[PDB]
Amino acid sequence: VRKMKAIYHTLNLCNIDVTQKCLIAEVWCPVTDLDSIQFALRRGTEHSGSTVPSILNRMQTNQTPPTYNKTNKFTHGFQNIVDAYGIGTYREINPAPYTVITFPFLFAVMFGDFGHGILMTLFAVWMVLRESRILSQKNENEMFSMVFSGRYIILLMGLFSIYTGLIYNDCFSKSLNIFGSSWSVRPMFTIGNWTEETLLGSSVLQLNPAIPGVFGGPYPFGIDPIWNIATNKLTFLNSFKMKMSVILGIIHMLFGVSLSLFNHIYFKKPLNIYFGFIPEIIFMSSLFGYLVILIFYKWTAYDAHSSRNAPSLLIHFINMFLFSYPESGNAMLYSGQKGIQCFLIVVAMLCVPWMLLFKPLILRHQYLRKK
Amino acid sequence: CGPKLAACGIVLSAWGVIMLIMLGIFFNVHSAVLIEDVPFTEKDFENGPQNIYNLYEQVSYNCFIAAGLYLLLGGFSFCQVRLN
Amino acid sequence: ELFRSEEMTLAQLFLQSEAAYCCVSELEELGKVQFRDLNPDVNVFQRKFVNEVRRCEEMDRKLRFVEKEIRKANIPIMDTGENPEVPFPRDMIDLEA
Amino acid sequence: HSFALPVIIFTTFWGLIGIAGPWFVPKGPNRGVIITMLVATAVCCYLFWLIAILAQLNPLFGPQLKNETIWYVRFLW
Amino acid sequence: TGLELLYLGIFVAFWACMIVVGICYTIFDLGFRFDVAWFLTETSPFMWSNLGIGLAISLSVVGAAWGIYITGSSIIGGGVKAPRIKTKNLVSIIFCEAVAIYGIIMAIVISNMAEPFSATDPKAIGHRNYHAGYSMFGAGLTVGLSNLFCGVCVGIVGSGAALADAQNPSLFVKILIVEIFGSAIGLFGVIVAILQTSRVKMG
Amino acid sequence: NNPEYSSFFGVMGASSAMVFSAMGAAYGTAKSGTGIAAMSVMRPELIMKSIIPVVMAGIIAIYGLVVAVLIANSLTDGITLYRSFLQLGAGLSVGLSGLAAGFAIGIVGDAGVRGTAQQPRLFVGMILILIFAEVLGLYGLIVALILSTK
Amino acid sequence: NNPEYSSFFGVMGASSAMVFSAMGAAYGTAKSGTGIAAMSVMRPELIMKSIIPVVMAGIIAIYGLVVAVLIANSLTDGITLYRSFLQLGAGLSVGLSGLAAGFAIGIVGDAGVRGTAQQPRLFVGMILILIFAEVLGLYGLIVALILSTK
Amino acid sequence: NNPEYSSFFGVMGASSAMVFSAMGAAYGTAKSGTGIAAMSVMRPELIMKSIIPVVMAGIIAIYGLVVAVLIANSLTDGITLYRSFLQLGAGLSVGLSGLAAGFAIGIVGDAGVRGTAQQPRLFVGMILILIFAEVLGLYGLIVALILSTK
Repeated sequence: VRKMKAIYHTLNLCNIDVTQKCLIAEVWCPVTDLDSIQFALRRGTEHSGSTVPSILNRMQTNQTPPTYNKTNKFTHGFQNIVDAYGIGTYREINPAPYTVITFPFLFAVMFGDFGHGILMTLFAVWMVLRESRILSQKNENEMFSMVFSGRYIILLMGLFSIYTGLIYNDCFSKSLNIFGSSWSVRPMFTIGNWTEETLLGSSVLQLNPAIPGVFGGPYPFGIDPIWNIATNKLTFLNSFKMKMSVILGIIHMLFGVSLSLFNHIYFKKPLNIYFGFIPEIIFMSSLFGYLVILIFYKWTAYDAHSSRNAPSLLIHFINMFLFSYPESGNAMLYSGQKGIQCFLIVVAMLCVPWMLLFKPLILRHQYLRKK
Repeated sequence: CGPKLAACGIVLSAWGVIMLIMLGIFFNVHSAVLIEDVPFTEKDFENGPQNIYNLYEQVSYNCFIAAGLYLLLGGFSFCQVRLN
Repeated sequence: ELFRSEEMTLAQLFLQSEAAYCCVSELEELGKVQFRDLNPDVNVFQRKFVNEVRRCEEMDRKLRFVEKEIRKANIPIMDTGENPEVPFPRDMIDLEA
Repeated sequence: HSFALPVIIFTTFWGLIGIAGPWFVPKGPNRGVIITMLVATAVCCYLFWLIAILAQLNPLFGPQLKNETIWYVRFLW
Repeated sequence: TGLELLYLGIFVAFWACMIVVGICYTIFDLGFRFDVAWFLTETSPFMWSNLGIGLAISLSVVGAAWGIYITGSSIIGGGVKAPRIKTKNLVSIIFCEAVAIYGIIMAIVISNMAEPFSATDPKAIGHRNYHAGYSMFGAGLTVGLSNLFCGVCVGIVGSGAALADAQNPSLFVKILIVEIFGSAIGLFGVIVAILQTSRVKMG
Repeated sequence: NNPEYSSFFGVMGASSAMVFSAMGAAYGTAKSGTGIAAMSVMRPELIMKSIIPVVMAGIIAIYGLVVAVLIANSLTDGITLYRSFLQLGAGLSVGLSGLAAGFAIGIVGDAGVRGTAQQPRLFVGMILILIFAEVLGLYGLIVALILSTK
Repeated sequence: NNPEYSSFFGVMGASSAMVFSAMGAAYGTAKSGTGIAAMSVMRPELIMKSIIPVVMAGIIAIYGLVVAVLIANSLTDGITLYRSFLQLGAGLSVGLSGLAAGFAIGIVGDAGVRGTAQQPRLFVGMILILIFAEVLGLYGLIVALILSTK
Repeated sequence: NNPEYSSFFGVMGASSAMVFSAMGAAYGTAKSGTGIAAMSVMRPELIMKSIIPVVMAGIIAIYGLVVAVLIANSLTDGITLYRSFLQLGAGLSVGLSGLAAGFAIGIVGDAGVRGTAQQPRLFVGMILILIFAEVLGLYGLIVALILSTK
């Protein structure tokens, strides 16, 4: 009955004009499966007293077709969360395959706890292991339906959250004792110099300035365990997570404009590359490159024995963007930096008229010529 | 009981044991990060580390005992989940 | 390739009426095609197969009725196996009977 | 000794994953997805760890410690 | 509307000044002004006492006034269609009068504990005298405001009983329990006010 | 020497530049965002054109950001009280002007969106009305830039 | 040397950063949570999708937390008063801007959700308008980072 | 060394932790408990499920109590004026964040429960939105724990 109802309802979408003997019908198929439907048509005739194979013609005077993507267990949820904001244009670059990694990655970068990474992993593992059982069960518990329908995406992000949580060296503000340390034992402070501070410590708080000889040397693992127990830890941890998140953001935006080029190539659009992508990537890159470059330069050019009177990163970036450095206060980092600051901003400002107006103008001339 | 309580006891058993044994290890290796969890006193700074090391053993035992209650909860719940 | 939206194909076809039911069913068994709506005027009495669908609508109500009686009686519905569609020949009338 | 060796280890590990991984992927509809998975994982995970170690190099200040911890760091390490 | 926007207008303008003044006397280094120690010494103990006494009566009477008119205006209204109302429901008024009685009991006590000093310097006035002044204030303020609330409550629930009794004669006897719990509030406002007064002496 | 409280009027400058501009951009966004949502049912196609008041409300918060940043860049413990009053004046000048521009963008946006759905011709007008609101944030900025650099 | 009251303004920095941000996020969650509840009645499908404003309003609490923690962990007895005024400026610059953003998210979330009940195409427009609301917390964070580290 | 008046601010912290969280939890219980009563007439089954807003309103008063006890145990007859301000900060930062959370729990609870009575599918969304409300108390508690222990 249900199949039959559906069959006749689909037949009701067909047309029969007053003279018409056969049924005229039209379909969208995957180009790869044009043969598969023609086989199904021939078989449909062969399951009948008919001899007519009901073969198609490929259409050319076409409106934009509906958009399809094939999916499976490890990919379906990722396509769904992409589709949920909007359905890609026909032939358009698909966010979903890049999203299969990057959504879990961004999640784990935010959700940076090693133990929660384990618990998330265990939760999703128990859904995947019980999958063949669970597929037979009730769906009326909508929470259970959702988390089970997310099981693959949830597992991936849980696993990456172990990875990020491990590099942050934190579950529940507890370290893992797997790493060594760059932290210095009390005997290293007792070297005549600073030995008094090891006695003051019996009564008052003290700060290690990370000075040479006293410091346990540059660190080769992820986050040093010591910052879990340290009272000032949030300053250090913030400098990392702030600067890191900024860098990752620039990178992801630079990937998105790079995807724009490849999408405009597949659609064969010279105007969108020339007036869009080129001035846009130059605008973005000139602004963003200096920031990331200077973040890396601070991490190499300054250290404990140069820490007092070291310049602010953020201040130099702002004074670049606003031309507003008063020749004074914080020290300049490298030779000719003022020239670079001026140049990169001016180069980005020169991109704007191409994006804003020159495309509309050449389009107006093209439409006036195409007559 | 019912299956809901047994499923809770299974998950709690697993996570409770996994975490509490890791703590029992981290206490037995006398790791420096763990100090804030130890119930030390002003007298525990007298003589040397022997007093604090005894507390690391006592606190490690608290976690092994608690993990034992989660193992007992496990065995009970793995029966109840089948019985209900 | 899945890095972008798949290449589709719009097609037009000359479906022989005696094959039509069978072809539609096979295409729905395949589940790899979308039909266009070629009847903007479609409605309960404008649809070309009023009776055929209306029979299905009523047979579904008859199924629901006998099923409700069976479920009230708690007689076990067997729910065994999986099945093809009815023939295109008029055997739906014997089923309706 | 230098931090550059640990860097080159992680760089090489992800570089193999992002190149040789793809060059061992089978043939089938999932191929482009799996290649993208391998590549995008290597790229972002390399960068995430790389930025974390680069920020850990050349510490400008050390830990502040509680009175009790300043005693226990005589013995517990 | 109008007077609520005037009370709010004054209230916001006042606190907008007080935020600014409190910031100013902090940041300009003027914590040698804003001398609350000066305010609490040079303001005479007799002022704190007599505001306390005056509020101990008057706020109790304000609470008993709302007590009376909230129950009373319902007694009258029900009484038209149910004449039985006009006797039994009067007990709710008696408890509103009792809230005023609690005022006057407490305020006569506090009044009949005040006496003149014969001195005018905070050192010579001394802690006993200040503590009498502030205690008689807080006690008189506590009975006054506690009776203010208690009397409004017993009013409200006395209209409670009256409008219910107007529709069913039996209800009043059971509803009367809430008036007792209402009335206890004014009595708590006496017990504590006695304790707040109980140790003072001026001289 | 300069009084140690002198920085207070500077940081209140930076705060007022930000806060009152965000209040203006919030009101301009809240009213216009109500207008868009209530319009969407009758003219779903107008959502993407109708964001313009919302964008202009967002711009007012950027004016406050710019001045709050310029003020912040100019602060120091030793700041002469004169410069800190300039920074307060700049802060209030952009901040409350952006509040005013944001109030206008809110009212114009809500009326402008709901009108446009019944009659598309209004659009050409309401963008110019919205320009004559948003320019108040620009004047507040211009004064604040002058003041914060005297 | 440094004035005894100085850390009071730094504390009000940390407190304001959390308090006014929690008021902003509370308003955002209250108004949008009301809109979700009213919309759900004839829309079982949209209930999960509609949480967008509610969770986004939560961000303002976190920007408030970020500044509040960043200030709070930077306090000391010796604080130079100038650093305390920077910390007040920061704590208001986020805190009240988060109040502004929370207002916008509350009003927009309510209206956007109801409009999406009437017309499912609005879901994209709602996200976009909520971004122009939410960024007011973010600009308040930026200024408060700059001030709290000047 | 330290002013005798110094403990006054730290006492207002301990007080305000409890006072403003009690107000928050009271309003959260009052508003949502009005909704539960109104609902229960139509849906007697949903009473036990609908308590959760009230439970979270109770939890906001617990965050108040936590800081109020933590401060009241920390106070002493000669407390350094710095720590007294840090305690005032902790008290307000949990207390008024608790108030904000209580407002959100109140509004969301009432709307959520009535909406659930008309649509049982709302219950899932209501719990999630209530956690996004109740966590504002917890963010206030975080900052208050930091300030009171700094």
